[PDB]
Amino acid sequence: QAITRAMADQARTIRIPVHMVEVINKLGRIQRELLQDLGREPTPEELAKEMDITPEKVLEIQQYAREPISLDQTIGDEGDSQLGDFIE
DNA sequence: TGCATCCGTGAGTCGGGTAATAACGGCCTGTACGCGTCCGTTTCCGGCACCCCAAATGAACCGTCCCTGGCTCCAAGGTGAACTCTGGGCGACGAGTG
Repeated sequence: QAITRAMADQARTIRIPVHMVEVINKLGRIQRELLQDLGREPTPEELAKEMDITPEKVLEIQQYAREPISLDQTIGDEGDSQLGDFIE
């Protein structure tokens, strides 16, 4: 319990409440299970049916689950400049 | 007292973005939102106290901008001649014509 709560609290750069972290992980787990079962990636409608929640909420959770990227990571093929040099 | 062992220095210029795992009830509340009722506001129909206001309704009105009277006082129209081309008619004479 302590490890999972701390993971949900401090895992991501943008804090996500545990109530949303739990559903994010559940959606991902059963999505991978459905992909394994079917042989093809489950569709958003199928994922919504499995969640017993609306596809709009499924898509909102999916876009919420995204994580930020480093502004200082090398963007070129070699090491020449960072992503922070390409943002206005 | 060297000696290897890091240890840290430095080494040129104008295609983009890629991912895990067991986690799951159950209860509290905090702020935003929704429901029902109630009341000051303001917004619009109507009336005289009258405030009158006015183009529209009666004059003159008289100077001026229209008529009539007639009187002229002059230049256009009508009247001659003769005359100087303008022209018609006429006579003379010949050399190609018969």
